Amino acid sequence: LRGSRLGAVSYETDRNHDLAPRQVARYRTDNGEEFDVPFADDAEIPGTWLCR
Amino acid sequence: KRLKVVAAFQQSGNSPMGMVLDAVPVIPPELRPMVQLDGGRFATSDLNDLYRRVINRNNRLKRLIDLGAPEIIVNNEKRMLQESVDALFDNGRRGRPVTGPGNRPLKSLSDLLKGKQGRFRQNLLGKRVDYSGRSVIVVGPQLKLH
Amino acid sequence: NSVPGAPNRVSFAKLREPLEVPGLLDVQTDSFEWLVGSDRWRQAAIDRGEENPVGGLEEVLAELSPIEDFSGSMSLSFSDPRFDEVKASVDECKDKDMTYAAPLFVTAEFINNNTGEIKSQTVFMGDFPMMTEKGTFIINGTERVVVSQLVRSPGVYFDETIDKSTEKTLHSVKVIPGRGAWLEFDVDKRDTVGVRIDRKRRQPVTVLLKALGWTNEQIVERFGFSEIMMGTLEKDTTSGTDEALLDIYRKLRPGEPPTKESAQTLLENLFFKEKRYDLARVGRYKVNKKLGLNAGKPITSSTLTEEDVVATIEYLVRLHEGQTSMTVPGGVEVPVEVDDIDHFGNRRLRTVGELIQNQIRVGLSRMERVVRERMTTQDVEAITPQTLINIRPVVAAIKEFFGTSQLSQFMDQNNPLSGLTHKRRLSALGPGGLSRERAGLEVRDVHPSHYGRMCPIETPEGPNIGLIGSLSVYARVNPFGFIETPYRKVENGVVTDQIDYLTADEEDRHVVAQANSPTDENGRFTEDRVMVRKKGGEVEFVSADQVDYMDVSPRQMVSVATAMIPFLEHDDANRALMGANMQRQAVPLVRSEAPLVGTGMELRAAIDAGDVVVADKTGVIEEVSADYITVMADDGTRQSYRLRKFARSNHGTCANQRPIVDAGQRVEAGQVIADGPCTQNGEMALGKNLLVAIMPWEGHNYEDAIILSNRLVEEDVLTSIHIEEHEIDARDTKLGAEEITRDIPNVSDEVLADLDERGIVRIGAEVRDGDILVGKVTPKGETELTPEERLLRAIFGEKAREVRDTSLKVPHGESGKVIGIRVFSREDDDELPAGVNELVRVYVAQKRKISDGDKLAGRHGNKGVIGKILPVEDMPFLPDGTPVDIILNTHGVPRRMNIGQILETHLGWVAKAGWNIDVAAGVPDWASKLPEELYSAPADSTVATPVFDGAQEGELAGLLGSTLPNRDGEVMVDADGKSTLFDGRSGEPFPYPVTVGYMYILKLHHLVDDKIHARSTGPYSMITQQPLGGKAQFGGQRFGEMECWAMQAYGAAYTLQELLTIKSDDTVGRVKVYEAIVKGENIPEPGIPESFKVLLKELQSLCLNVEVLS
Amino acid sequence: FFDELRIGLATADDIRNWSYGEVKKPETINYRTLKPEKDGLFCEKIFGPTRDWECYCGKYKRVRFKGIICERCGVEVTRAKVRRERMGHIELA
Amino acid sequence: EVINKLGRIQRELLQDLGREPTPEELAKEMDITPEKVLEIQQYAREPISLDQTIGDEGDSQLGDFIEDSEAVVAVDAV
Ligand SMILES: [Zn+2]
Repeated sequence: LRGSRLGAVSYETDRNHDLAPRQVARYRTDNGEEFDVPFADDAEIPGTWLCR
Repeated sequence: KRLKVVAAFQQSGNSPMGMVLDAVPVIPPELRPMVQLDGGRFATSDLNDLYRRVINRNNRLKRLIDLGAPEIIVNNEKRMLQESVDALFDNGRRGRPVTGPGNRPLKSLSDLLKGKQGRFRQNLLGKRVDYSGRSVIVVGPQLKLH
Repeated sequence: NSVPGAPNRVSFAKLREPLEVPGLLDVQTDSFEWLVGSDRWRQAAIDRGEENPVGGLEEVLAELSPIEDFSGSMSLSFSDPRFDEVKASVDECKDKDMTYAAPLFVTAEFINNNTGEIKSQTVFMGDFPMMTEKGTFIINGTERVVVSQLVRSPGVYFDETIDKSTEKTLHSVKVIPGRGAWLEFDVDKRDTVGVRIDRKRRQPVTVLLKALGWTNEQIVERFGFSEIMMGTLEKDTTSGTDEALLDIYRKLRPGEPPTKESAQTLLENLFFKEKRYDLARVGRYKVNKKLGLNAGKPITSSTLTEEDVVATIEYLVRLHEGQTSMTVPGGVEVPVEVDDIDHFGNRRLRTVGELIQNQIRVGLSRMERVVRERMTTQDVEAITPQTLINIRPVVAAIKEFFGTSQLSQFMDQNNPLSGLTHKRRLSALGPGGLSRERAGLEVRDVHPSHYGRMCPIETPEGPNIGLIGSLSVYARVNPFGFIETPYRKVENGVVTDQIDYLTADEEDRHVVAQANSPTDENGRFTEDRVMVRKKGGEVEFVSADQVDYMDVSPRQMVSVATAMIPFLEHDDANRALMGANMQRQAVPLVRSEAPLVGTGMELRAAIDAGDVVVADKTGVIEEVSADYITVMADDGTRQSYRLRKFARSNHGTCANQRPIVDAGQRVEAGQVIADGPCTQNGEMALGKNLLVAIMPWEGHNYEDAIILSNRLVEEDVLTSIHIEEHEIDARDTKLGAEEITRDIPNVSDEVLADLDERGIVRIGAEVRDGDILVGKVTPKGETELTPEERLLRAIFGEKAREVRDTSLKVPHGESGKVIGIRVFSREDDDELPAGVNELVRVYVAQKRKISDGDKLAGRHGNKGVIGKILPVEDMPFLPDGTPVDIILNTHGVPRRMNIGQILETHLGWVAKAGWNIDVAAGVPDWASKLPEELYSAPADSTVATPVFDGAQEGELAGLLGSTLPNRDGEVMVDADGKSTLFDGRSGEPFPYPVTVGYMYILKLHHLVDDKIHARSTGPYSMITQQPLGGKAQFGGQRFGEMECWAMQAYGAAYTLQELLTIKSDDTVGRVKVYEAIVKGENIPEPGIPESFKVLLKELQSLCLNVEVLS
Repeated sequence: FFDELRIGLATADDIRNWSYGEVKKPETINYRTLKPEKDGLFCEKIFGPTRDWECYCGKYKRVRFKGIICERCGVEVTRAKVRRERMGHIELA
Repeated sequence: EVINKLGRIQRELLQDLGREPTPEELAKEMDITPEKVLEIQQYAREPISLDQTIGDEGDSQLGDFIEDSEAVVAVDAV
């Protein structure tokens, strides 16, 4: 038998010396906890976010 | 005998909050894979069903409290939630086990590491290895000892 | 006289056979014909004196009818099943992948009491599989066999136990029905009596006895003689004829409301009414003879009565009392004894017919269950048998039995002997029987009752030893399912010509003499005392006049395979078992030769096997060809026999048949006209007879290894043909349909040079491993090519097609020539699976020669792998120049206790070179017992040595001394069976003479080709991320805990870590190590195996705070 | 480096710290597209993408977006192997 | 609801004709194409569990013999 994980796997080399700029936005929840989310420089940051 | 447990809980670095669960963790999906066999036949694991049982009831209770139903139905919902969590952790430890299609108890989180199979007995202390082979042997008298 | 055209094989037999070997496939055909109520079966049953015999189907239909609606207003009945004709022939079913079956028709009748109008007509019941002429079934094209299952016979069996605390003996009785709830009566740990029903709470017998209507006075009157029964009665305190029923209700089934009527009905609801409890007509018979009840008259009611319970209680009481016999008013006197569980007076075999009957009964029970609702759902005017009868459940059950039951197994088709022994197998396993995990050591032990019924030698050597047996040669099955065996009646001390078939219990009543005992021409015993077996299964000397029966032949106790081992007496049973098992693994060779020294069974074994073709009518051959044979019978009819050529058996062997007749030859009915795979002139030929010298040779035959001459490779002496089947299916996917096309992406134009115009490999082309057999492509979907791949595409003039290559290819290590292709297409109305558009099957045939590592074996349990194949000029050779073919080591014979191979070698040498005993001054002393025809023989003269009536040692020595010379008029082997050999390498003669002769060896199916496998890297399991196992597609070897212990003992810390992390489940480490090896860099150290990460995640998910501290 | 292994007792805070997102629905995958359903089991927003360096909405499909969390569906551009390392939690009423 | 209706019609037709129906018959009865009938049948297909035993023995499990089609073949990756 053979199957699939409903996905795909590749082998492109991972790099960290050249990465996109991140403008992290921090969201505060009603319960008082705060969570940070890194978004690209394109902005369009949503006013509300579903946290962890 | 009671002092044994009391001292175990005394200055042991852990609080007694652990025996009451305010939330339960979910195992990563790839450890409970949903895969499509060759020919379109899907395959899953029982852990998914046992998890859904916990979610569904947990949702229904949230409705019953929202609707302000009398305490009988809310109490029944809480009891079923308790039973569902118990089945998720150790299916069959209390009452009859929950069974899936056919007739077989659903494997729980405790059943995949306690029984004859499971990590502690199986998939540990032995496994298959690459760069290996096997074949029939015959006598060679022209060889040296090495 | 045996077979019309049997070859003349002189026999050393000294005892004349009073009875011939019966048909070896009868155990299947007779049972199946009983099931379907064949006319010849009915005639045979009438010949025995049966009043109105009834078949299995008729019996089940009669027990089902009449179905009623619990109101008495209407009834449904079934009767007279019938079969019209078979849908298709055997070969057509086999090649079209369809079941060999016939339609079943039964006449149904419907009655309405309120009006009297009755409607009767034939109803279709379904396609029922039919037994072929050879005792097999064809299911979905494949050939299956159903084995008989040994089971505890229903009845009452008494047992004795000892309480250890008091060390006191006590007795109990258990009753087991065909269907129902079990019950037992028991004696307590100290002078008390108890009873249990349906495993429920233990209760005294007095309560049950009172609940059945026996008042205190009646109980005292009947059981006043006993001591413990009266003691318990005084100890007992329950009272009342009806109140006892409530007591039983609360003891067995407490809690539920004990209404008086419910308790009154419950006791008879599952014991005394056939609706829920039944002995299946065999338990009834067993109880009738055990207790002597209803002697001489059958009982239509197979269920329990009230008389039998009290009879069993009386039997148990008298057994506990120490009585030797007991009697019941109205019956007959019977002895009082304990019953042993393993005695064939208690075990019975249910054949294929009874298993199919049980499955049909379950299906019909489901059918009537549905009909019960359908009665109420319908109304009087619209209800009719066609609408009222639903055949789906019975058809489904029948389809389930053959395709799922453990008893129904793939036929073993290595050679005719293997298939013949498969059909005669006796299995203790299967549903309703024992289990390998629950099988104790006691049930596997040999028992005296097996003599003449189940062979003690032939049994698997694996964990299934003793659980799987083999039916004896002369054994036959009684209608009740008990194995009978024939014995010669002895009257007034002289053996009679009358033969009686006796069961084990019937045999125990008498003392049986052995056929080997000597008798005069008039049948009177010549000796004063006779060797006999007694009731207890013990051997003794008994007076001549005290014997009642004598064995039919010395072969009575052995099976078909065990009877094919010559000199069986000189081989220990342990090695005889090995020889019998290995005779069933011989592969069919390209050319077959019958054994030079045989036993005489090989003839009847082959003809009954079913792989040979025998003429059905006396006549003259019209024309002969490699494909078909035409016979012109005397009466004016013409017969045509079609021979299957190069057909593939279930185990991948060749099934080629060839004619042995020529045009213008007159043949007789039953004469063999075409040989099967492992036969020569109608005689079973599993191997080859070759020249063997017994000596150690330079250590190349060390530890059971074998040395072969290169001649056996040059002349294809041990060459075989193996045919493999490869299958590929084209079935549509969500992204589009996959199709078989000649053109496929990213392949050279030379790869598809051997593919037909429609993309299938051409017949006759040689194919290696990895070669394309069937080109196929599948839709791929999104491309998302990496930029480097797009650039490379731009460099060349190629573009990415939307299809993946998934063509069929030859597995690794496989090769040969394509000999056949079969194609099924949905476009041509073929019975393809759901979603499958096309199916292609390709057959590849390869000719395998004998090579190093192949396994050879004799008939005496002597086996070994070929370690060296020497050139002809290197082998030791006889003084006349003949080189020996095989060399066997001396050291292996003496300890293994299989000296029969030495006798076989001597007699084979005697047979190859003819012999002539001088009779100048009368017959020599050692030749007094030899028959006349054995006083001379030419070269290559085949001889027969019956298994227990074969050649004696003195005769063999004399024949060795009286062998004919060679062409040069000089003897090569002296009277000791030895000869002076010359060394092929140095040329000097060996200092001492060596034993030389001819031995028969078999080529086993443990060839190297299908066992060697290796793996550097390959597929990985998706769940456990470890290399997957199996022989196919680069499986990996397992490193168990014992190997880990050995590594730890060596102190090899690094090798163990490498084996457990790098090579098994270190996902990153595997690729990194492969990269390092290919590039030629230092191996990186391993990380964390996936197993430990999964363990940590499981622990965390189980609410455990497992953490790692540095 | 490994020195010792400790097995404590897990509280609600520990489970919430391990959790990457709460499971709200019993959904596993779409019956028609077979993609994982959001906010439920197999959710890619919580347990990670099913395809290496891709995104559920497909906007991001290159390694350069490594570490970026899509603002349209909330998936993080990371290798699909991470789906066997990410854990969720269920809040009980 | 569509699946339930298809099942009920299939049971009715099977009971009326006794033998199994055909995709053409279902298409004719339900006023949908046979391919749509096959699609509904596929949508009604329930999955199985990897935890089921396999190999005619109780030790092995079904998931033991499933290849990882997405595994990173080393020779390519290098
Ligand atoms: Zn997105």
